[PDB]
Amino acid sequence: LKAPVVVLGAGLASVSFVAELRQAGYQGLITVVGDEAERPYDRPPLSKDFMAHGDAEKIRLDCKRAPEVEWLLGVTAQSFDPQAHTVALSDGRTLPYGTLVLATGAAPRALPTLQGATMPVHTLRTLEDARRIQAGLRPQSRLLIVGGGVIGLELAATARTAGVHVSLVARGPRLMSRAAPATLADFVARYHAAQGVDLRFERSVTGSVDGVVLLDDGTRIAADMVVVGIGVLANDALARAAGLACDDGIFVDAYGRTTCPDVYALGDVTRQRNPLSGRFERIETWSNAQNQGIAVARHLVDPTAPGYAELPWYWSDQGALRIQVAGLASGDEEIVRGEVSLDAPKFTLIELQKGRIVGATCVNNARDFAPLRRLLAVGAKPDRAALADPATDLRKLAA
Amino acid sequence: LKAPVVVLGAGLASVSFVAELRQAGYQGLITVVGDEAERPYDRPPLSKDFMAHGDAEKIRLDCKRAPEVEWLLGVTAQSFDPQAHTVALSDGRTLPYGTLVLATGAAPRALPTLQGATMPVHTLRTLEDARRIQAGLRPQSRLLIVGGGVIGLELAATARTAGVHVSLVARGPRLMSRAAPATLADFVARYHAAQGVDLRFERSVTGSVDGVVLLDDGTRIAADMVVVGIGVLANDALARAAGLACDDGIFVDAYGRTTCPDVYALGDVTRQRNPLSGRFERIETWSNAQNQGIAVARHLVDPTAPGYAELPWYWSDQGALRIQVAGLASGDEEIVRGEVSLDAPKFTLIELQKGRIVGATCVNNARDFAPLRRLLAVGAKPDRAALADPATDLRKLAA
Ligand SMILES: Cc1cc2nc3c(=O)[nH]c(=O)nc-3n(C[C@H](O)[C@H](O)[C@H](O)COP(=O)(O)OP(=O)(O)OC[C@H]3O[C@@H](n4cnc5c(N)ncnc54)[C@H](O)[C@@H]3O)c2cc1C
Ligand SMILES: Cc1cc2nc3c(=O)[nH]c(=O)nc-3n(C[C@H](O)[C@H](O)[C@H](O)COP(=O)(O)OP(=O)(O)OC[C@H]3O[C@@H](n4cnc5c(N)ncnc54)[C@H](O)[C@@H]3O)c2cc1C
Repeated sequence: LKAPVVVLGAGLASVSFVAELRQAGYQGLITVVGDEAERPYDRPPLSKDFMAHGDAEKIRLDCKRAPEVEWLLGVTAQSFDPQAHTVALSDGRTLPYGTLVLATGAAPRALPTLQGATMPVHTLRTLEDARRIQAGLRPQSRLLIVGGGVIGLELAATARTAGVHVSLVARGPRLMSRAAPATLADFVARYHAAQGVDLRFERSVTGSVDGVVLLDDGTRIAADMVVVGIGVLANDALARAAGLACDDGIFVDAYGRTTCPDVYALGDVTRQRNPLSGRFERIETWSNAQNQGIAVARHLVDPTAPGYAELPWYWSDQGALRIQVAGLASGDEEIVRGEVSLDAPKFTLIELQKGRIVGATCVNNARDFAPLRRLLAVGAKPDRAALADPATDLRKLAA
Repeated sequence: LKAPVVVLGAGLASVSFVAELRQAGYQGLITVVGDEAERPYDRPPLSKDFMAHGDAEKIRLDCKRAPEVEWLLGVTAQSFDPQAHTVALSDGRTLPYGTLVLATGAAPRALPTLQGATMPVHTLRTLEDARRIQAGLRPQSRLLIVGGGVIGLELAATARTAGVHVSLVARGPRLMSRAAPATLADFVARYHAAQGVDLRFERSVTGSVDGVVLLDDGTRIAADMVVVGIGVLANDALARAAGLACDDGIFVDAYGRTTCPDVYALGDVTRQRNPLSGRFERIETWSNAQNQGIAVARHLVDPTAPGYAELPWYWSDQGALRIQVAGLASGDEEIVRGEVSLDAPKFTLIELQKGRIVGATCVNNARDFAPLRRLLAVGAKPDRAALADPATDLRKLAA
């Protein structure tokens, strides 16, 4: 940890990192470069309460635990010179660094077939996106969502609640194909269909003509607006130009180190080891952004601290469904606690592999999620009869 | 480049690296730790001329361009401490380093279903392997090869030439599924079948009982020996224990840097960027081992030198077929020069993507391979009619 510290990106990973540096005792310079001209803010409400109620001051991140930080907002880092230890800024200035931290996140993938579209086509990543989408969302408007991931599904629910007609097109046979058990994905499709969402599976957008979208089955969908939610690409251009190892994401170890000396990376921009699968993955969760940022900062200030070691997990609020998912989506067995029903959904899934818990899902059952994450952390092998038995208290079992 | 240099592994990548360091002007200490008790040697003849003629002194690597290097042969590096800058050796000694280079290659994957086998089951990676296989290869013996990659196919040809009966089982629908155009793979299967190889596609080994192997179709194959050739796994255990980013291979950039300061890696043990596909891959070719080793050494001694930048290519000698393959296995078009026939095989394949050459194959046509690799290097977009026209001289076109 050499002063001064420069962080590129001012999202959740960056804020969490700089707050931890200060909390851990580092008092040297910290400068954060953020290309969006916005007080740092959290993204999950953009698909939900913000989309619905429109108050950005309710979604700002608290920078109080990060005192004495200069935030250069509305400024883009254009390049860095890892030999000179400098960063070049879009406003003409240069910053020196002892330690450089890349926390530039990821940007939505565009749909090549809609490139020359002449109807409103947005992605949903920023406050500016959400404001723009919000302003086109009249009741009885027709919204088409492309992609079956959680963001599109979160927006789908918010739109329906407002009285918007929603169609959703996904190229695969199921929703949430990334990091969700099949049982959950099937149920989530059932729920949204019952709420009026017109689901089209195994279809792709082939193009569009004057307010209508075309599909690979040769059919059409007309809509007042398309929101594309087909995943994101790491914002790793600076790393790539400077010679760091990247592949849709900057490779880092558990200390956040890149292959370039004195340059670290964290958050959505990184490809990192998933301790459960043992494979490198770009882990794009809110918990990762915060916890990896904290872990990397902690180890920078105190090198005796361990590397980042958390197992991955996320939540997704989709209307009446409060979904929580931890670990791997499947193993050699799934245990289902409770009934899987649209009549007051509440259930828990437990994925095991050779008797060890490797994943868990709670739907409207937050009480069980915390003890399951603890059991998951230690690779617990509880009695599967007890795990199934609804009499069993998961909290107590977690001892 | 801080002295002293320690290299772990004494295979082709290591030898090529240390020879380049010396050639480039570095005169400080170099110590190489090699777990095999063998004068450093080249592996390709093990499936061919060595298997057939048995003279290991014809396959030693020339260490002459690497003067003043201490080679610790028959010694295993057990761990390294990247803070202390030391390596712990199996013989009880410790080596200090300024710069550590991991060139530990890869080891054959074992077949879990043959774990408790009670018939001879070998892999083919080392001189010791080849000697052992050689000694069980009587004419009219029955050899079963598991896996359809090039090493097994090279051995298949060598065995047939000696009068051994050969069966080969591959779990997929084709041979050489890794980095070979389908047209080549189909032809290679045709050739080996015509030479007497009993090919079984889309079958897996489920186990074995008293001299007989069992398959997932419920059938049996009896053999005097099984040689397993189902791919390799990076020897990255030391890197993993020391906290480097690894995933069946140590991630490096074009300078050979790992995520750990003063530790580099090269050769079969690395996952690196393929400039043609733009993705990270473990590139397990002879040309990579030598050329990546040379590039990393060159840049260590002279930091103004460029990073490793070669496009991947390999050859495979399979009996009457002298196969050479460069670049990607497919694009949006394949041009075929010459006829694809078992009657004196000679042909060239050219893979293009948006008019640019992205890959090439020559079978018994080495004359065309060198100009194709040059065209491939610069992303040439030659007239496809000329590329097809056999009147065309590829060498001259390469201007
Ligand atoms: C609509 C929406 C809904 C979500 N809901 C959920 C959810 O239900 N659950 C969940 O787990 N997660 C959800 N997420 C939240 C999410 O996971 C976090 O926002 C994210 O993981 C934070 O990662 P980050 O800080 O690394 O990246 P980012 O938030 O993307 O921050 C990176 C910042 O760096 C900026 N930047 C990039 N390049 C440069 C440069 N050269 N110079 C300066 N600045 C640059 C970027 O523009 C960006 O502002 C949702 C996200 C969105 C968009
Ligand atoms: C049978 C066979 C046929 C082949 N034919 C072809 C071919 O037709 N074309 C082609 O392109 N390639 C072929 N290859 C050749 C090949 O590609 C090269 O051998 C390989 O790519 C060299 O890479 P390397 O130097 O990085 O690794 P290696 O050759 O594996 O060298 C690594 C060495 O490090 C040692 N080591 C590992 N861990 C430790 C430790 N902790 N301490 C000390 N030492 C350690 C290993 O045991 C090994 O000796 C063939 C290989 C084989 C085995």
